[PDB]
Amino acid sequence: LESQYQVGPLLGSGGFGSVYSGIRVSDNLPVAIKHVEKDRISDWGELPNGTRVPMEVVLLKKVSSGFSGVIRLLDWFERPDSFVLILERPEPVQDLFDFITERGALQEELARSFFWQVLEAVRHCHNCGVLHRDIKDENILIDLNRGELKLIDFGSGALLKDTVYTDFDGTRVYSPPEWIRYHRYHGRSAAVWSLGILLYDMVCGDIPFEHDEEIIRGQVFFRQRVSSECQHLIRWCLALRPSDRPTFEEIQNHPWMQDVLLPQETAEIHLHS
Ligand SMILES: Cc1cncc(-c2cc3c(cn2)cnn3-c2cccc([C@H]3CNCCC3(F)F)n2)n1
Repeated sequence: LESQYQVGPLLGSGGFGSVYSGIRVSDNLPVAIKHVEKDRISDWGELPNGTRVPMEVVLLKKVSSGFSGVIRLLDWFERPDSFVLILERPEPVQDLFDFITERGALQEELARSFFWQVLEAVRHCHNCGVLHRDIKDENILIDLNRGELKLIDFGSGALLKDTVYTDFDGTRVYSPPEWIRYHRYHGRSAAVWSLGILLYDMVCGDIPFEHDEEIIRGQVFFRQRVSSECQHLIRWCLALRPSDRPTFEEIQNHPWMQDVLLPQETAEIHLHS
């Protein structure tokens, strides 16, 4: 590992572990190098050859093919007390949290492009049998040259199933009222809730709910000027009853979602500066 990759600066660390910038030696390919302590892994999976491995590795492999809406796993290594994941790294890049912090509330044309791409990426995960469980601005990277968005951090994820989940380790302020109240949720409708939070954050520059009681009440106040169509879509995603939330098809067919820009157009108009 140490002879295959040159490690650069720490990009970030937290509950997910530590993530470093790196370069693949043979290639000069930019990579990210993620370390997770074994004692901090609660979800374990099995490789097709029967090897004990973090579920995150299983989810990443299921998701890591041609589609570039998800940051792909390139390699992985086991150490005595940790696992090391080698992930693709776009350059230049900025996560959506930082982007919104710097720019404030996004213009709706830009939010539409970004949200659409996140939907396509989440649909890809679900099609591969993977539930992300921590969709949020911090877990989305923007390839600033290509205008392409990429999902990161499958450390909180799960195999997608059609029955109830009773565990959750994603971000609480993005979690749905059914989780808060009953400690149970279904995968897709919980994902749509978090998408509603994400969309609100894009067009308002902050999340709509801070405390559990706000989530449970589910009343959405807009603190910035937001179009009626966008407001409608957000309020639909944030329906209290999960079965009242839109399907992915319904979100993408929503009037607010029509005429999305291509990623390169998005970059040329909004990112190149
Ligand atoms: C938080 C987290 C957890 N698990 C994996 C990754 C992760 C980050 C990545 C890449 C792959 N995985 C590739 N690039 N990259 C990256 C590059 C620049 C900045 C960031 C930020 C992502 N949000 C958290 C802070 C950060 F790491 F600087 N990530 N991040």
